[PDB]
Amino acid sequence: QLSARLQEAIGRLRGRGRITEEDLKATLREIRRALMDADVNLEVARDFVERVREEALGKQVLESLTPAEVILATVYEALKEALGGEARLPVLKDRNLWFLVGLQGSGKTTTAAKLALYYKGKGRRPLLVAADTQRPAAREQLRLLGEKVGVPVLEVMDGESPESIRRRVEEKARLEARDLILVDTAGRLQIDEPLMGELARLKEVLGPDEVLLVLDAMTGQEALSVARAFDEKVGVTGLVLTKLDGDARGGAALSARHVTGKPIYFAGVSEKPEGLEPFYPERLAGRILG
Amino acid sequence: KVLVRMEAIINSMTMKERAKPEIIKGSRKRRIAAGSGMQVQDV
Amino acid sequence: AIPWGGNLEEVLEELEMALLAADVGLSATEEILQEVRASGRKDLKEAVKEKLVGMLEPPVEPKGRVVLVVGVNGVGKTTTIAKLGRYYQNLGKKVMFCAGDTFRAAGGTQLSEWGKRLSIPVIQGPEGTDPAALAYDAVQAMKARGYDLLFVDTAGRLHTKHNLMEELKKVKRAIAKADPEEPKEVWLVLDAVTGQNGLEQAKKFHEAVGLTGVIVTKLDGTAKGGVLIPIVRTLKVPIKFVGVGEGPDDLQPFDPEAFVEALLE
RNA sequence: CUCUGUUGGUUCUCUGUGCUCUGUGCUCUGUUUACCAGGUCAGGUCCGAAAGGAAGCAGCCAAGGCAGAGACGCAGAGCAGGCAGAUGUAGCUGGC
Repeated sequence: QLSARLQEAIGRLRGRGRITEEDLKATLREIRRALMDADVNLEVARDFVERVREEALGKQVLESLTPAEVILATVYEALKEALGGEARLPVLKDRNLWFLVGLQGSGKTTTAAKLALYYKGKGRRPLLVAADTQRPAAREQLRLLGEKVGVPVLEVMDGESPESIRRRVEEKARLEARDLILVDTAGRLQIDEPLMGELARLKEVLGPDEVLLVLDAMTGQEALSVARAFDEKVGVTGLVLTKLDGDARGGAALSARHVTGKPIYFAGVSEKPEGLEPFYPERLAGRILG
Repeated sequence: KVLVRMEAIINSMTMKERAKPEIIKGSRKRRIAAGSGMQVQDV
Repeated sequence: AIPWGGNLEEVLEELEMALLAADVGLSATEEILQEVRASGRKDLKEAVKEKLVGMLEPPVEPKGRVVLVVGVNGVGKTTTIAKLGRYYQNLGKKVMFCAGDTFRAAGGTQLSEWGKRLSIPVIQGPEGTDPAALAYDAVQAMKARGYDLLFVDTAGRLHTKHNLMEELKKVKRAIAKADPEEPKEVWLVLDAVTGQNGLEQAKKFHEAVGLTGVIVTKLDGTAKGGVLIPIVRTLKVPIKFVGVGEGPDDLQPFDPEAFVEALLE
């Protein structure tokens, strides 16, 4: 079930005997470059091999009889702890205000229809808000996906102030008694300042609890520049990894938690609103290495 | 490309052949096949 | 850095650290280590160098007139043809270009900008046409006027898609319709940042047209680009040129002693 | 068992009066017809690399077609409603 690069790196150590300190550095350089082909940054891949190096000398891999079964077991348990550990779900209060931010073509409008059906069958009442005004037919896209699940959508006008949006959200959540509020924002870059200063103002007036970042699985080396800019200026408290249906590995989730320190919650496996399952750090541990 | 080939056989048919499919015999099967660009085995 | 002049256990271990970081291979790196251990030589600096030259070897002058330049996405096929037009015009050859990147946006207009700088005429066409038959009119303009070399450009296609690989077979029989001897030289453009995906690409492009030479670009960075070693082992296809930049004069010939020297550093 | 004037009956064509019936001529309108040497031909094909071309069925359209309401020309075969008109009439019975 392993990849091409990790089938020879762990496979050559079988039936040789006891290893030295120079063999550990020769195996860890292969795991460092196996991550770069699985779409992870070079600065995160260098900080990962220095963590496993200190844990290998503590478990004694030099005096062990089987070296291949120890190194493969240390990377499997270190990657599981670096992604989250176990399957953890967000804390549900009396009034929840969630935010869905991301890049262009990541699928923010697709993830907004998935969270509106998963909590509807448990006992919570959802509510959809569309803050996307720059993209044509974006307010019509969430209206068609909101009629499929049965959740009412709130449409925001062109050129509206952040103080006037809060006046309509607190009015509809009192009469119809809605607890879960889902805000869908527009697609913006990390270096663009006029759009990032408007997002920081929208966070100050409303006051959310859980801010989710929708990141794609096909994101390359630029996965560190997005997670650092959205944490210092705005404030990310959660991560979502969409589009895991193709031949993508999904290594962009490792470069996002190393700089922030915040856990990953949900994962998307299909384009349909029914396709949503919790994040398992055991399933992705055999996909990046496989 | 299987769906557009099935509609292609129905488009070459008349209004009497669509409402009553049992009248399509050996003389009619060759007219529908040559009009759609298909063979006799496809109809 | 590899310490040359120590014990047998430390020289063979530091050699494995430099080869696997240069994108060599799985069964390719395991074959080199078994040949040095059964040799028995004191001078281990010249022993590994004589084995790596034999793995690569099965001015450079072409076998034919029409050359087919192929490749994938993100390698820079249009950038390699701009370097090959500067090298042959200084010797005494009459070169002519041909555009065949009408599938991608601003691909056929990219070779037109480099063609006015080198004063070499390009055979262009509209957007949405066939790149196979636009190469047929380039062979008829070579035999009638009197030109020496011709370089054909291709579109950005992958090895996984079968619909774009059958379109590549239409370019081979188009040049063979006018002149039965041509094509002779088929060159492939690869990148240095590519891992073990470059081995799967070389096996699919040899089954389609038949490769006789491989070129590698972007060698000026941190990547060494030693993905050329497992190709000459199974398929027996030699290496032609190396690219050390983005400029027109940045093209040096293949030296089997200078490529091994920069690989171990 | 002279013919005449008012006056009476058949078998002629006919010429005009306007009707009515049929064929048409063709035309108008409703309806009818899978392929079997019409026109245009969506898809779907084929020929090509393409640019650009071809066959070609549905439909429709035309042409064949089936019937009536048409102004009527052109015409024959029909009756009884017509005051009644034009050159002969032949037989039988009358009335003048």
